[PDB]
Amino acid sequence: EDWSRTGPAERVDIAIVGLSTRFPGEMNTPEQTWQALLEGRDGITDLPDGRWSEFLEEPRLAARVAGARTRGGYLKDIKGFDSEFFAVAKTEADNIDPQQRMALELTWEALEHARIPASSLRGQAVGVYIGSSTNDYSFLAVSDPTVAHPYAITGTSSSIIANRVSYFYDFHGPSVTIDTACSSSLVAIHQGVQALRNGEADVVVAGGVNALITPMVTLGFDEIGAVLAPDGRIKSFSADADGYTRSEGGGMLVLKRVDDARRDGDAILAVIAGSAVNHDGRSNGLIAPNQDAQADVLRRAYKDAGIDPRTVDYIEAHGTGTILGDPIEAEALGRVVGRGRPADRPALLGAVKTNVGHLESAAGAASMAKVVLALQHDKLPPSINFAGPSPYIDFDAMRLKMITTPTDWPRYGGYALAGVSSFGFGGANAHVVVREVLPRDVVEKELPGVTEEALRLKEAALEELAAQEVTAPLVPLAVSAFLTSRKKAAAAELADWMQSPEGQASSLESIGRSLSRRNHGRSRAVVLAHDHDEAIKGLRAVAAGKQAPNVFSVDGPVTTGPVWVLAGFGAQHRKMGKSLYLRNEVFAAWIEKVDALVQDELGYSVLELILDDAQDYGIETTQVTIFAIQIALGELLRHHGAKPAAVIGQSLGEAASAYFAGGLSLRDATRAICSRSHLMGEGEAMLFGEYIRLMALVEYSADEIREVFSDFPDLEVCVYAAPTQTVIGGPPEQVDAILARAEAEGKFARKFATKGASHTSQMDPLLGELTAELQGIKPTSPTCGIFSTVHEGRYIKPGGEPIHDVEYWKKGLRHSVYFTHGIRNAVDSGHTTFLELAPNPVALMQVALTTADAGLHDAQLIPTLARKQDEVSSMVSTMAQLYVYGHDLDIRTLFSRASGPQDYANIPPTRFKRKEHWLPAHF
Amino acid sequence: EDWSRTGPAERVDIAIVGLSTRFPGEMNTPEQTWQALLEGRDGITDLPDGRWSEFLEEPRLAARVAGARTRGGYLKDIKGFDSEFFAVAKTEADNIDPQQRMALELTWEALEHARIPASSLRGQAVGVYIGSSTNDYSFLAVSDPTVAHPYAITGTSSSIIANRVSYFYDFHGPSVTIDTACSSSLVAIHQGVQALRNGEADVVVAGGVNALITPMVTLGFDEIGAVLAPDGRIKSFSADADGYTRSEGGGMLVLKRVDDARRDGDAILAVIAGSAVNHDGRSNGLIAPNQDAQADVLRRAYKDAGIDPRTVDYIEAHGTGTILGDPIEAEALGRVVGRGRPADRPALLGAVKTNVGHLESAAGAASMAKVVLALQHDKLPPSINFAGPSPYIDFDAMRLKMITTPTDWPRYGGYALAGVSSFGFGGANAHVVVREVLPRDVVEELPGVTEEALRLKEAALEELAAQEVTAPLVPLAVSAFLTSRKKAAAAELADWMQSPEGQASSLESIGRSLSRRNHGRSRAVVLAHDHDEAIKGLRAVAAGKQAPNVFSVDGPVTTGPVWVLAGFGAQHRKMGKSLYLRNEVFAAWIEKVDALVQDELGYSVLELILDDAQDYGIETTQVTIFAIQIALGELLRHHGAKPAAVIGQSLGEAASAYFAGGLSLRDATRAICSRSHLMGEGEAMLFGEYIRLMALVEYSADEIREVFSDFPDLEVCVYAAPTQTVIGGPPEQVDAILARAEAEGKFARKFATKGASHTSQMDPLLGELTAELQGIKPTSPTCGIFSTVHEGRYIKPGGEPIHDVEYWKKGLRHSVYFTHGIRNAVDSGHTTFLELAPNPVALMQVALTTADAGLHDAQLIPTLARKQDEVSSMVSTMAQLYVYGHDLDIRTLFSRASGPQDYANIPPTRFKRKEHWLPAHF
Repeated sequence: EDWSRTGPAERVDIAIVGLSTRFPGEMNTPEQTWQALLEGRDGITDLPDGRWSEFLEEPRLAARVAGARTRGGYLKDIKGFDSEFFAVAKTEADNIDPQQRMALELTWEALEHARIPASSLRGQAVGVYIGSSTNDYSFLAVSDPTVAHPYAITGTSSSIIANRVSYFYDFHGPSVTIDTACSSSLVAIHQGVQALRNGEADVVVAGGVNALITPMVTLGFDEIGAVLAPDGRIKSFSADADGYTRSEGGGMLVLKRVDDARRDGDAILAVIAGSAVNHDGRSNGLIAPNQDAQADVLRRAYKDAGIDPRTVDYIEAHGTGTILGDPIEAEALGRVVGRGRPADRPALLGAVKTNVGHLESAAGAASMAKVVLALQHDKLPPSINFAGPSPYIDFDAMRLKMITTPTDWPRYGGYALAGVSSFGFGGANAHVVVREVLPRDVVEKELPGVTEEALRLKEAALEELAAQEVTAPLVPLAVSAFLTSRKKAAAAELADWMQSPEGQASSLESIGRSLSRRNHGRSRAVVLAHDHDEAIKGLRAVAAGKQAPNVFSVDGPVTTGPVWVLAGFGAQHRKMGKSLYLRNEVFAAWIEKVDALVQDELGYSVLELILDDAQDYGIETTQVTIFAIQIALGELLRHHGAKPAAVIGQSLGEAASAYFAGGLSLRDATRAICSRSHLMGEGEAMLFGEYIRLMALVEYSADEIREVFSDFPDLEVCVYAAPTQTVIGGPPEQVDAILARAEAEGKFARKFATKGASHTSQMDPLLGELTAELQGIKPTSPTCGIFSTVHEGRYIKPGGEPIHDVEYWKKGLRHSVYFTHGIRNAVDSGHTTFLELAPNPVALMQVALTTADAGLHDAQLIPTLARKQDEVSSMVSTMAQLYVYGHDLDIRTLFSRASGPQDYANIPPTRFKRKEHWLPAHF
Repeated sequence: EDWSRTGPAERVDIAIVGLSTRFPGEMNTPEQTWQALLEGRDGITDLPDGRWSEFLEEPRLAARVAGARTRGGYLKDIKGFDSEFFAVAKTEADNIDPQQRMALELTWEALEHARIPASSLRGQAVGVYIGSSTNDYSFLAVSDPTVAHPYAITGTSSSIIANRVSYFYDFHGPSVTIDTACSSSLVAIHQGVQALRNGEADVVVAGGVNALITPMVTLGFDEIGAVLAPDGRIKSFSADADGYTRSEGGGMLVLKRVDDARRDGDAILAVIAGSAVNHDGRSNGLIAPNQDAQADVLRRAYKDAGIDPRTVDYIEAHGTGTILGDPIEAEALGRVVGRGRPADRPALLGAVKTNVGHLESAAGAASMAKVVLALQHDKLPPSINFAGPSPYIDFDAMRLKMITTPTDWPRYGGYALAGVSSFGFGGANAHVVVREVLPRDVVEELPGVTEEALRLKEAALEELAAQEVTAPLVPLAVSAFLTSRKKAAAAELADWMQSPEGQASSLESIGRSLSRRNHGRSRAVVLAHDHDEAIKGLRAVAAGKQAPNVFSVDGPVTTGPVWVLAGFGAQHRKMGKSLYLRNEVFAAWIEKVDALVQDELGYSVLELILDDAQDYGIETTQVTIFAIQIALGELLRHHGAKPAAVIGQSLGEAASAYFAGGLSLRDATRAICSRSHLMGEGEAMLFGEYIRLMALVEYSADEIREVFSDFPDLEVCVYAAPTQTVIGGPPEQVDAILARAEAEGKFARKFATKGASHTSQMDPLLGELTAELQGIKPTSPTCGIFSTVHEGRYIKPGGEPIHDVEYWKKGLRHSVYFTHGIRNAVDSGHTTFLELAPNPVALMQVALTTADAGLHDAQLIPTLARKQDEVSSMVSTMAQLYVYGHDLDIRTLFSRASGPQDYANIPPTRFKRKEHWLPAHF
């Protein structure tokens, strides 16, 4: 229990990993926005259709709509919401919005652009600092003074804009709304940066929105004087300037600490070095700018960033196109930035306001987007509407050079640098210093190991592998949604895109990666493919509804976790786990660790037998090798994020089971399995003749056995495999007599010709030596609920008490195995998914029979590696199935870490079914 | 310039130095609030006479309003604003959102409660984080969308609530309005704390405000249908809980870094240690409280503070009074705060909502008052409306215990701790932990007096202690932004001082209280010894009648002062000795220059000052007057005075060199002794054929240039006035002009001086003056010099070195141009002259010259006099400097206050308000 104060908040650079735009004419993606900037577009139009259609009544308001300057930037389709995506009823979805629609959708788009799964942030400390300015839908919220509506407080409140975002996405972090007029987005970004720096949140969504709903604000802005341009365009720092115009839109940015963005392997677009914010006092008039105030903002921001303001290559300015504000801004800029510039290194001016207009509270977002895009495409957009340098600004006296044609970056200090300024009409100034990505923030600051023979055989095997065919790897394409119809439609779209030339030119692995870095919704589907044609066929199957040999698609998560069936009675095949050792590294490391342990215990190395294909097997070597492969498989699964919920183990697959439950540790499990195997080795080497036993898989139940031992009292029960079948072992004579009886009673019988007939009577001498060996292990509290087949199948609850002592390993070896009772108890406790970790799946048939008798016929049997199969593909299929059914699996960990934008694909984005959700408001 | 990545932020504790209040019931200072809390008053009332009165016109909404849950903590006087005080016009003032008016007034009240004058914060890094969750005045103001007024965007907006506060008070710091529903205040405070910890502000005014203007929001909040209590009394953590009611009223807090509060001298009311804020996430919807989030805020807050939550005493909580939310808050509290309590330790619980209601965005402002006020009076207030423990929450199970009667402070683990929690209805949660003030956070070669000086000082202190004490003169400083307001404030203060509480208060305490208030444009000062003199002076100020010790002014004097460093024959037997015995800065500087003069010639001037038997020769008088001038000016500059222009005379040039930045100290000492020893040696060796006897005559420059061929060896010594002139020459030609002017009608007052300077007689002496002024460095002056050496022409500030060896060579020979320099000062606006000598002799000449040049309202301030107590004289000069509007820090006139007994509850500032409201046609 530590309570000793947090610690200092170190000043660090803040990476930017995502970005999304809904600008009033620069279009709705950060690739359309870049095209519009690079070409140079104008988003100013007249009132589309009827947008004030509501206030267009009261026929005198109509006159002043056609009397006030009503041009500006508008956004098509303000009314639109996929209410079933965002889980809002029809009666509620119209009382919300429209700024909260834009916020909710822009958060999704920014998270998709950053390529972080939106489902990986639910239940995490993610701050949401959103800046809004006006509440004008609330007017529509109350239009009939004969009724009143609920849902109105949370529907059109201003705080609730930044709360709903935290609600829907389940963000447990500081969620506030900001209001500082025309600078809300920049101060919101500044506060997000501060929150990230003092460790309140790990990822922050920042930005701002703005919507134009009523003409009342425009009418009020009209009656101030000459503040609104008759033309409807904005020419910043030009000879001509007669006012700005008001636009609607919004922007969002996903901020992350630079170390966090390097560790998580994301692509950094640009870093923020520092920022500042202040007020301007007087400022003779509430809406009059100041020079010393803005110079103070610049100085504080650039001292926070730790850079020299005279090495800045570009300055995105406020530039609201005023004959009085612009000279003041230019002089303030030149007093700090253009102070000692040697007349040949001028700072480039340029304002995004000439393309989009004045975006109010979202203005600081829009500029930011530009400065980010120009810092990733390595260009500089030109500023439109510029006629000629203004009389009241002496450009060459300062270091200002208003660009007109797309230039390249003038790196006056080596790396690209920029500054974004924004000044509100209340007097709140903000300035953000945006750098470019740099090399400095992508680079970081005993046991008997393998023997000498192992090296030789490994060297031979690697060349033999490198002297074979060029096999096509198996790639999982993962499609997902929150419903089933959405998943089908998305699969159809992805299949269609995969056939066009862009889809055909894209590598399969890149498409798989881009799919694996998306949202993992409730409904999931996976298509395992080798080339494009197989992928298209499987995606068509998913979209239609049919099944396929290697295509999985379920409707909802399985409620209960898996049960790891640690099997391995008769699972050996001569090439046990050799391919995976060469072609997978975690498997090889865990195998070598187990080899070191086994070498310490017994003397020989499992790795030699595994790699070599000359020596065959035997009960000792078979058991130890199967245990080693089981451990390696379990750790490979748990390296990708798999977690057992219960564990059941049969015979030799018991010790490994212990390690997977927290009932022992790897060394103790190795102890137990090696001692056991050595005991059977020597015992079966000795006991023959008057001591020979046998085994038989007879079709007798637990009760049909209770009336069949009377004739042959000396037989015993080895394993209760299924509630139809059972392994019997006893004297040879009585064994063939029972086979003859089974033949004449309609009962299948088959002899297992294995010397090591354990669990019956041959181990009576051996257990004493066992007592000499295993004494000294330390059982601990089980972190996983074990279905003890040795204790007749009681669901020993996690965390209770150590249950793995020397008697348990003695009794389990001596007495019978209660597999079917344990499985029956498991299916009656909720579990439906069983995962068998064995070289060759043989126990899934027994599990299928037991679960079929127990009532549940639609189970989920998931096998590991098998014979005459590609082991890498088997592992991929097992992990894909785990992903589909809903269990713990990080799909992003399959595909390797990328290098650049060429390792991903331009897969189609998600779609929303937007319906007109508007309120009938008569004024 | 250096740009090297401003260092990190260090997690320090934030002191609260001020506080305001406009809660229901306690509509005033935080001393009525304490009475109402300790009394258990209920501020929840019904609908006032007319509250809405706008939408209560249509006979449809009227019935629904009449059948709604419309009881709550309604405030009186929402429509009253003091327009003239806040400089806004009329048509602008009816628009301004009442939330903005409330914030404007509460900021002033907080700055008064903290005892930090508002005018002292002009144009500095002052952050303004204000929380506000609604603007329903936009409905009324932007109603009638036909002919609506221009001012609705600037006026009734939300980003402007904090921006007007930053504007009016001229705060250059981060100003922002915050919106997180019912947690806004507790969030804003939190953000302010972070600012003070990363260096983006120095004093932060953080708080919240809320107002009920429209019933539509109330009727809507009634919906759902089961969250508004029938009666209205919020019963929190009780068996009965039928909802909550709305309220209005806000609150501010003046936050400072604890180091700043310690260093300045303010009284630390309480200390915030940590704060945290997060969101619920998804639990059961927006308006469904989640418990794991409400435990996480507590854990993060108490790890940010570094405080173990199992030692907190008071858990002032949300207490919304809902039948479901309160148990959830209880489990949240018991999981973190009361987890491991050794079973006595009943984690005393309380809520302020039961006295004032639910204040929405200002809720975190209400609780932060209750916890602070209690922390200032060392006693928990009772919490009303607690019938019995609720069935669903087991109080004794976790650690909980409701408080019902005024209870003393448990002090588990040492000091007093607390915790304020707010949980918004949108999902935002905030928790702030407050400590108690602690013993920490409040605490942490040139010879001097020689042996002979020590002995004489001991004798002088014996003599000083022999005589009894006399009442010290105390300046009472009244100020306002208008003449009428200052008059009214003076009248009210006099009425207060006639009252018994105003009769049992020490005058020093009243002065101290008045010195830490806003110093406006109109100013007035009354210097008094006892209460009746003060009362009569205050009545004179209110009436407008003049008085000896009363000073008053209608507006600031534009140009800066002029330090007339002069004096010829102003010496007497005991100058500069009484204030040396009753002031330590003056004494320190006297000894500082005494070391230098000991270095220069052979001896200490302080010995001459102490001993009263010394016969003041020319050399000794010159150096003593130089030392007195230096100490006087540096004492004046220690209190914040700053000369705008200096002008010397004779031996006044040497000190003007130091006070203009043209020279360092040792340079001025070298100059003054180089002059003095030479004159001292030279004067004795002069006789009948050699003495150039100086005498004053009453002939101006033209009237001496006319009659100058009559008198050959006579010469100008000092141009003193546009009519007078000091002349020097051989005695017979002196007497001849004296006698002729006697008949002509002129005045020939003769000087009995013997070391006659400003003559051709000094030519022999200049040879050693040349060699005794070497090694000094003239330096660029920091302010203008009206040098009398160079004819009197002005010299601009920050130019080139002037006081070189040749400059002093000219100064010791050629005539003094005092009168022309004074007239040149007249030319460029200057009106105030302050004369630094132990006797105001040059003031007469300056007065005559200013009368010549057309100034009849010329402010001429003498510093010291003879046969006048020197400390009283200095207090008078410094009060006059304050009065006229120059740069004097009046708060430094008094001593550091050791407790609340050192201040006086003087009447507060008054706001004369008028009704500003819009038409109600909605």
